[PDB]
Amino acid sequence: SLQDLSKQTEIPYGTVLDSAVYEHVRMKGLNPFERDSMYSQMWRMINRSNGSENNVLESQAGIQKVKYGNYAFVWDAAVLEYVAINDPDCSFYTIGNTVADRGYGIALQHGSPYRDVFSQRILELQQNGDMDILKHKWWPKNGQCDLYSSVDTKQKGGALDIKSFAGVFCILAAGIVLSCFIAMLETWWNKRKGSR
Amino acid sequence: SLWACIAGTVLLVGLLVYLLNWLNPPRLQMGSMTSTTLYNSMWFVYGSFVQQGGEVPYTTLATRMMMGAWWLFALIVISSYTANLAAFLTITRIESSIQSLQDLSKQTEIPYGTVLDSAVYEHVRMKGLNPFERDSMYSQMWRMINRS
Amino acid sequence: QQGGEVPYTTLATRMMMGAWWLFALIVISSYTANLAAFLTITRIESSIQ
Amino acid sequence: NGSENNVLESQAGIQKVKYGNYAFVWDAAVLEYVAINDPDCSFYTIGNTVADRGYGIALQHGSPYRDVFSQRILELQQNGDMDILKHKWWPKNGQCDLYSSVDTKQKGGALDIKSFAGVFCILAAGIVLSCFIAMLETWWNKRKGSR
Amino acid sequence: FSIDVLDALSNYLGFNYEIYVAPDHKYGSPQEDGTWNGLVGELVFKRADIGISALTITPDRENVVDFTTRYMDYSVGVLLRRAEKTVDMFACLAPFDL
Repeated sequence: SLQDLSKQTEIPYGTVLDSAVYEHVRMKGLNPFERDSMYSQMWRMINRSNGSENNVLESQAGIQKVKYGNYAFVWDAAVLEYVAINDPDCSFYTIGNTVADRGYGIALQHGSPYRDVFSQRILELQQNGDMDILKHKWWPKNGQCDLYSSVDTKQKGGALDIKSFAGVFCILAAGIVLSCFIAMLETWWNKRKGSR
Repeated sequence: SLWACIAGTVLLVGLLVYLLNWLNPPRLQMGSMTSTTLYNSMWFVYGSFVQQGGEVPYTTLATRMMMGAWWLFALIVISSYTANLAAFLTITRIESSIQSLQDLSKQTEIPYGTVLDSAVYEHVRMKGLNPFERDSMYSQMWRMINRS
Repeated sequence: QQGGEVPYTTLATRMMMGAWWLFALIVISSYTANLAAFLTITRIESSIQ
Repeated sequence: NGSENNVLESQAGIQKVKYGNYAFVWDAAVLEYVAINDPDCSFYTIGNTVADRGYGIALQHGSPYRDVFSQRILELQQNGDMDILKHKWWPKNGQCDLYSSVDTKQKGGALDIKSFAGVFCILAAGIVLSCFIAMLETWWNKRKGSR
Repeated sequence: FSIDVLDALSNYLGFNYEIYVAPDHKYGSPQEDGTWNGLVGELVFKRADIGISALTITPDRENVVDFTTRYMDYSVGVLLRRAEKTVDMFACLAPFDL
């Protein structure tokens, strides 16, 4: 999730400088009247050496450093899902968080008259359900792989299973096969020796 | 299943060794203290398995090759058993403490639930079922709470 | 394990000895694995700072 | 006076790092291309994030043509064509990992002829001693030739 | 997705448009002199008429440009590399190199 990550120290993490995420974490971290105690921990990792040590200039360098390096990238989950789903190796996984209030918008020039005209049609598209058809268009539940490939642990119990060391029985089978062959060779020779 | 299959293999391999010895009888005295009956055959195979039956009298190349493979098998099995029991007992101790809903929703050995027709039940219904909560947590609680 | 040949043929005894050997093997393996566990539980501590 | 550690040339850096006990401090954008295209995958790299600096074309002082370039560069960036040129030389495709200070694959735990090698010493020593003793006892019996 | 939504508006209201990428490639922040770099900067100097992307609403941005109703909700997340821990026929033989 996120609550543990603030506590481990074997994998460093960071984010894009002067994003909104960086200012959000700087806001939560310093605030002594925060009720949580995760946010004020994370800042002590990100800010190492005035933040110059664990931050990337732009998102793609983040994703690269995650794929090759030893690093964890903090960014909009609604983006990272598409990357996780569309990696041809399916070699990433990703975890979200529940947040509300804030959301994506369209910025108009200050005082520009169109503000209500766009809001009208946005409300219409919400009523039609088109706004959900588009999300099903761009965030389908399957692609090159499945995000639920990132999890399953309900089928583990520590006990070994018949298939789980099947390679061993191959040794006994090879023993049987070679012993049969050697017995055939002995029979073939004895059929000519005519004697023990 | 496996702990039975292993024992069942012994009941086969002894008779296989008996048949192989019958197809290739020795030049030595049959039925001697170098015994050749099925009972003895299997007893020997078994003794060798548990590493302490002692000697083996047979001298054909085929039976020696079979015995070599059986000895190897034995070694592997025992070693594995030990190595695994170690792991089990080790992880046994360190087992966190559990203090999160994520724990309760990952395990299933302890069933969990609440009073029906209640704000908590409606809350978990409304949140879990909803197929747009980034489908990561939740729904796992509802899956158990809505059983039967 | 360092015992030699068990000398006697009676089925009444043999399929008791065939249990005694199992008991032996089990207890030995158990002890070994337990010691291993014991030591692996140590060597890992650090904590309280 | 800096004469003890520095070098005159980037090649003199790279080669000295490749073969000496040495480290080299240079532009990350060059070290990317040096690192990724090494067929040995022998290097790795680390970086420090410094904000708001860049590369630039330079001209004779006061030369009037400065502004024509500085406008044209914006048209090249805006449209969407200065990105293809960078994705051509830098498509960020480091097949082998050169960001780790360690290796992300050497963790199998399986023992190998190197790490196990010491155990073979005892067998060799025993073979040597046993042959030596056998030959000495053969010479000892040569004195009488009889049994 | 935002091109889809903008076309679902254009076809309804007849907008013609052309699109160009902000040169600085950053959404932007206030600077020390109070001017805005990045995509918000283009809207402050009136170089472009509308901005459209993953541009999260925040009070310090909303103070200088006007936002529509929000069309999708925000959320922070993390990307991490997959681990190993697998089982195979060779696991019987793994203690020694092949």
